[PDB]
Parts: sequence; C-alpha cells; structure tokens
Amino acid sequence: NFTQTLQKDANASSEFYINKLGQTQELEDQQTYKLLAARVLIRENKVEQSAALLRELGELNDAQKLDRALIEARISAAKNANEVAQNQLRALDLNKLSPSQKSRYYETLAIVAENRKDMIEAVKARIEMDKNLTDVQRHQDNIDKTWALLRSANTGVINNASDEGNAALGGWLTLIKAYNDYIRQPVQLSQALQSWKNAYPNHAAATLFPKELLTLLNFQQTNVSQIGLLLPLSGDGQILGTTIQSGFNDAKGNSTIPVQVFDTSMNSVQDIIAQAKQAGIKTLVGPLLKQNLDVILADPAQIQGMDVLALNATPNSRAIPQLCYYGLSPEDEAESAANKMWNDGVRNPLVAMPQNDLGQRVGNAFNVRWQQLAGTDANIRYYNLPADVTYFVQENNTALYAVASPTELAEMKGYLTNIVPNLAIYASSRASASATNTNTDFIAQMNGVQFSDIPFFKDTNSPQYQKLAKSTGGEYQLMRLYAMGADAWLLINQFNELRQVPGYRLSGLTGILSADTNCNVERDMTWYQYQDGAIVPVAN
Repeated sequence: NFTQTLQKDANASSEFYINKLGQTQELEDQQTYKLLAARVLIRENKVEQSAALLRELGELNDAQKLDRALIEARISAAKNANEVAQNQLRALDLNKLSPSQKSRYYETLAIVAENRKDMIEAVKARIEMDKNLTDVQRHQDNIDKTWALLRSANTGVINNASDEGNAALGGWLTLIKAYNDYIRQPVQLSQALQSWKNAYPNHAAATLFPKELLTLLNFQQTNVSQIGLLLPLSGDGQILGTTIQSGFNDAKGNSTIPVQVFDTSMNSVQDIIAQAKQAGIKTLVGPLLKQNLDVILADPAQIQGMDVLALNATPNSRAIPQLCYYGLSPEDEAESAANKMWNDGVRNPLVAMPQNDLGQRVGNAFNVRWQQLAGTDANIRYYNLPADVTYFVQENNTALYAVASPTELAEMKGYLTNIVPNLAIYASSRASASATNTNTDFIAQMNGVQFSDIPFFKDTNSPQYQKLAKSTGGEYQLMRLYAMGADAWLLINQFNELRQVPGYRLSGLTGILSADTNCNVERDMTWYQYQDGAIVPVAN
C-alpha cells in the first residue's frame, strides 16, 4: 500500500525521505523512500546523488522497477544521453502510469527535445504534461517553461507551424506569433493578448498566463504630461547640465509637453522632489551627480507616485519601482568590451584598470559579464603608472582591455611593442579625443587598436554632426553629454515600455538602449578601429 506513494507527487525534501529510512523497517518501504529521494534529488540539480542513490537500491517489486526507470531516463536526459533516455521510456507501459508519473514521463521527453534544440516537440511534450498535473504551482511552472521554449524557437518554424488539429498547440502558436509580430509595438500586442484570452478561453494559459506576459496583457503607453529636469546649471558642472540640456531641448523639438527645470546647484534634491509633487509633476529626468541620486536612494519613498529617469548610477543603485538609471557609465563600455572581445575569439584577456574607485567598479562590471560569456574570472589588474602593464604581460605571453587616457594608452602600446607588438588592444571611449584623432602620428601608432564610443560618431559629415562639433569646441565629452540628453527625451517618453516590455530596445544617439532587471539602462556600444590612418566602425 505504501508503494502507491510513488504514483503521487513528491513534495518533501530529499533529506526528509532519506531520514525516514532509520525508522523504516520493511525492505520494500526502504526502497520506496530511496526512489522518492532520487526523484527529488534531480529537482535539486543533484544528478550524481540521484544516480548514486539509485545504485543503493536492491531488489524491487514491479511498481518500484517502473518508477526507477522514470528516474533513470530523467537522469539520462540530464546527462544528454538522449537516445538512451528515449529507449528507457519506450520500454515503459504508458498505461500503467499514474497522472503524476505521466507528468514526469513527458517532462523528460521535453528535456530531450529541448536538448536537441527541437523546440516544437518540446512544447508538444509539455502539453501532455499539463494534462496530468494537479498542483496549481506546478501548472504555472509548466506554462512558464512552455512559454520559454516558444520564445527561443526559430521565428520561421513558428509562423508556418501547424497546430495539427491540437487546440492546445493552436493557442500556444497563436500566442507566440502575436508576441514576435508586435513586441516592437507593445500597445498593439496588448490588444492581441486580450483578443487571445477571448479566442482560446479554455486554454490552460487563458487561466494561468505566463509571468512574462502579465505586464503585457494590460500594458499602457507612457502618457507624459509634465516633466521636471534636475541638472546642475550654475556654478559647478554648469557645462555638464547645460550641454545635457541642449541635447534634451533639441531632441524635444516643438513638443507641447511642459518641462520644468530644477537647478540642483542652487536647490536641494529633496526640496526639488517635494516641489515637483506640489506642481503635479509625475515625471523627472535626473539628477545627474551620484551624490544627488543617492539622496533619492537614501529614501525611495520620496518619489512615490512618479516615473524618474535618473541620469547616473551608484553602488546603492537597486531595483526601485518607477526608477531607472541611465548614465554614460564606464561599466557599460566594459560590459560591451567583454562582449566584443568574446565574439572576436578572445579568451582569458588582460584587463588594465586604474587603481582608483572608478577602476574597481568597471573591472567588476567587466568580469561579471565575462563570467557570463566565459564562465571564468578574467585577469583584472590595476595600474598606477601606464608602465606597470609591462610586468602584467611579462607574467605570460592574447588580448588587452585598458581604460586610460588617449596618451596613457599610447604609452602602454609603445611599452609593449618590444614585448608583444601583435597584441589586440581594446579601449573605452576615454581613449578617443579630438586632439589625438586629428593627428596621423597618433592614428598611425595606434593601427589595430579599437575602442568603444557612441554610434553618433559614425557620421562626421552630417549637418547634425557639423553643427555640434563646432558648437562644443571639439571636445568629445560635451558631444556625448549632448547625445545623452537627446536619448533622455527618447527614454523618458518610452519609460513604461522600458520597465514592462522584455528585451525592449531603442536606437539612440548613445547606442542601442535597453534595460536589465534593476531597470539599469544598458548600452550596446559602437566599436571603432584605427585602420591605415582611418577610424572605421567595426561593430554596431
């Protein structure tokens, strides 16, 4: 009678079923607890202990022999023994299984199909799984997994895919087809989803909508009525806030949206926020300085009832409702460098950061991203003199990423030409200045070096570019601040899209803009390379 426990869901921990052995007297009942533990051990990502415990099993009755083979095949699928896993499940009598056992049976199939990148068959497997589930939370997990398979499936296979008279598969295919067809237009996709829940009302997902789509069902376009602009426009950083203001205004154009300017150099940020609340302003851009942003982070409740696009990021930056961080951050240029370098074939690179507070953060943003692509920690080394790079290379003889001045970067390579002259050098936008990109003696010495910078510098002939280069006096920093202000107008009008729409992307003057889980605005950088006396865009 206790063997029948196998036919049900196993909701306890592995330690629970294993510890019951000391109290379990009968031999069959000891084996049952062993199988229940092995079943849960897989759900705990402990495959070896599951296979190991299976090796402790002795003599089993037929009901146990059956449950073991389920756990055997699931292990095989975990270890990518796809042909083995399937043959192990072809040997079972699918009629002898309970609903819970059929659920585990078809989940293993879905993993084999997913292992083989065969997404449609993996979805078909999870539909049969859903028919045998009883726990609501397990239902939701199957639906969340099912949605993830469709979202990774090739877009062509989905458009031409037939539902094969299968209503379940029909509703799934139509749902993903709407997602891919209108994800760039969320307002339109919201109408499609609401239509979907009336088209397939008895669909399992009509009741338990996948998590990724709940924010999209009743999505609402940003309706900016009033903006408050927090920038330093007097005293210190005046040029920063004024040039940023120039970009914001020029990108705003003939918009009726009233903007109220708040000068942080002459007013407290907590007083500004209070006055904004008083004037009925529900949308802010800024502040710019890290310290002033931390005033918000020192008490997030201040911005209760507002959408705020802060223009910087701090170590205290974190997930805060209706708060998103958008700064010309070196962490982004390092995260982009980790990507560029990886896609180019670089493995285990040397990273040269300055031994200051800014260098540690950027190195951490670099490595964390590198842990994603490489699964390893990179060589982050901190330099006090550009000449210290020599010993870093003298350790072993490859690609370098360095954050340094345009001249500091020229010293580094010169020190390395005798040591390793054919080294692939990557740098951040800090290595790009007007005084140096106009002189071929610098452009020639830097042949092969590539750096990240905003895509605005691709077109140095456009009238748009013309007017700005002469207006800023030829200083790239003032030109990037102008680009940020402009992209802030793009971003603050796409604010709700940014928080609610997965993978949302925007082509702005500062790069391809998107958001992470902490609504930190990421930037996909443009990469430029010095080639035979010219600077050409290599990527993006």
